[PDB]
Amino acid sequence: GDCLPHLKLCKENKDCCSKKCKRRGTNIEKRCR
Repeated sequence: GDCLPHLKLCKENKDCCSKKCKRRGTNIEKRCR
């Protein structure tokens, strides 16, 4: 029950209801899509 708004930084996909968070950056900071 994590239906976050903006593509916030995460570690695992589960982080968001949309469970589509990606880290196509340097840091693990995965954004929430």
